Amino acid sequence: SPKTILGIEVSQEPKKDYLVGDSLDLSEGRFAVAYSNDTMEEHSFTDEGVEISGYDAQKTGRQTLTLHYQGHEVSFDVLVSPKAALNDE
Repeated sequence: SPKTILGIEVSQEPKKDYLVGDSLDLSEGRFAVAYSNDTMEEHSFTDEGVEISGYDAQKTGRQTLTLHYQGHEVSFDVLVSPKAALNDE
């Protein structure tokens, strides 16, 4: 049988931190969806169900963000910083 969802739960935390030449990379912005087959799935900045408005990818630095999904809206802030050393791959 097909696997679809029904109920949605907001589980995104404030962060939105991007490094120079790194572009977007939201990880705290994840949502938890409950399926009808008794299963839950979590993903950050993966699903295309949430649209962000106000964030300028062509210019970051203390920019406002507003995510809208279905009928809910959440506000957040983004801060861009210079890439650091020692990074795991």
